[PDB]
Amino acid sequence: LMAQVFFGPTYYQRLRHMVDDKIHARARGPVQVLTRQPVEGRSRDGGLR
Amino acid sequence: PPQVRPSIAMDETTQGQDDLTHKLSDILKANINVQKLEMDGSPQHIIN
RNA sequence: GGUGUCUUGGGUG
Repeated sequence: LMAQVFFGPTYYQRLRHMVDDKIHARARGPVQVLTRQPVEGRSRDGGLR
Repeated sequence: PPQVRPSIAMDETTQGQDDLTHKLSDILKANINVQKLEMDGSPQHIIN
């Protein structure tokens, strides 16, 4: 490489936010009793506002 | 209609009415108590 | 074939 690279060890952390806990998609699913609109929640297979 | 005040399920066998339903029930109790005063003795400090 | 409601607290953008 034409340029030299700053290189060495550094202490890194594994944070609790993983993509697989956030990825959500919904085509059709459960609706609310009162409003008949998509429910709220990734765990409930809801829709986005 | 009940659509405007639908019930819900608490533990698989239980349902509580929506707030509007209990409110209407309280109104009905009040109405019937009113209909128990203009039908018999009512010394003017219970009707109000 | 049909997987419920409201508040408190702690975070992410």
